Amino acid sequence: MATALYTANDFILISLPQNAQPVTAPGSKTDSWFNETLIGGRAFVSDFKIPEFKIGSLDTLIVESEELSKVDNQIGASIGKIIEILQGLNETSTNAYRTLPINNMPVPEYLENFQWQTRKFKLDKSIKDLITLISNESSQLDADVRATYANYNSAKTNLAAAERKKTGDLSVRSLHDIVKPEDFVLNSEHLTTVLVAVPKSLKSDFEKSYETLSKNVVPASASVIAEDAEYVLFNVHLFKKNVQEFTTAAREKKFIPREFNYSEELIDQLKKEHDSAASLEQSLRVQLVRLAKTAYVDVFINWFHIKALRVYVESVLRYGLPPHFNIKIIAVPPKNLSKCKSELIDAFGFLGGNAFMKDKKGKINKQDTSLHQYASLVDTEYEPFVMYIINL
Amino acid sequence: LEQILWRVLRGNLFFKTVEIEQPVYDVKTREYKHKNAFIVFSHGDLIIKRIRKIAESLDANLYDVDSSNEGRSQQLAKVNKNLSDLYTVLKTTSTTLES
Repeated sequence: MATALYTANDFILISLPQNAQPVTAPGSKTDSWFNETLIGGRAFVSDFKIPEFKIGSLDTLIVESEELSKVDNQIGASIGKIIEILQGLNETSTNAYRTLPINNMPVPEYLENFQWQTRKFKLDKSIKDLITLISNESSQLDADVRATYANYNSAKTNLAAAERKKTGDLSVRSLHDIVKPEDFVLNSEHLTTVLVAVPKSLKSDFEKSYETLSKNVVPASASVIAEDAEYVLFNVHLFKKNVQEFTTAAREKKFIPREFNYSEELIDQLKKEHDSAASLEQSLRVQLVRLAKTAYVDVFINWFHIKALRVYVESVLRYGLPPHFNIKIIAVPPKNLSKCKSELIDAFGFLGGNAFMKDKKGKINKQDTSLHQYASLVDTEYEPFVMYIINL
Repeated sequence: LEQILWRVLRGNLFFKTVEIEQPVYDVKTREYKHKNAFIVFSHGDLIIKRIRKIAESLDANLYDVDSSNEGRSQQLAKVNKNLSDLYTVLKTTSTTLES
């Protein structure tokens, strides 16, 4: 069946041997008598292209099947994680580039487009050969995706760290662009000027108890030129040995511990690093989007070829001697599985067996008892044919 | 398992089991039960290891007769003598203890 939810469709594969028939009316064979059987006369039913793959033992069959299934589902989860992080990238508010012409080519055919879509797909290899081939290829490509996403994670964490200092109320920001340098007087190398701030209520109220300080508290020149959010900053004098005493005497009436001792290179470095992080994330997103989508599309093909190989295994088991048959594909609009499978699947199972008939059927595994596993890899009770969840 | 083998193992072994004539007491909680005696051939090998690691769960009393079914003779005798022997310890011990 399928797994996604978009303006797209759903897809299945199935094992159908030569001796099998599409039993709904007598006097016919496989390929014919099944053209619009699936309701609507709308679908399009085709086969899958795959030759034999040289095998030595059935005991081999089972082991490659199991290990494959493992890696198959692992990379299914991996591709789920991908689409997740792609949405995190949010190239569009909604999902983007999915269901769009796959590899620039209209989506519908681009899976039944499989005319042996070959990248290194050549029969020369053996079973273990392509097994490890695809396993390791998936491994490295997903690790690259992981490196991409981790790079973005670190970049986003640091960008948020920086943005907090540029977001919020006063006394939480920094001082790199809200004030100008040429106010702290360094004409004298005795006075020390702290640009401490006070709330609005008492802005001028510090214009009375402000002159008991030491020599040359330059008067009639301190005031506020900026208002961070609501409160007020100003100018204060104090001698080099008049710093901590003033700080405590001022904090005695609840002013936040916030002093920015200035140096032009501080604001210079702050602006530089803000710009650096901004451009970092900009380039990061704008390139990683295309890189990730490209890896995604190139992977899809092998990501589905592995399950094609699985069903080939299923076949060579279930009906053996001719390793291939009409292992049929299905293409039909979605939201219709309920009344688009039962009759034909049950009939094909009926043909596939001649000693057992019951009502409950499926695949699930529940660790309740020996019963209720339903596979040829794990235990099963009643499960004649083979299909799977197929969707981009 | 009769049906599990039918598909996980393809049903690739000619399944043959029979009812037990007058079964006896089980052992774990030591009561009665019934069972059946499946007979399974093969010419694939590791399938046998699969059989072992699947059937151990319930009971794996490993058994197989001599397909050249004349070893049957010593098969019978070697433990027929043993049971003949063991038939005694019970009475001897019971008698001495009770007396």
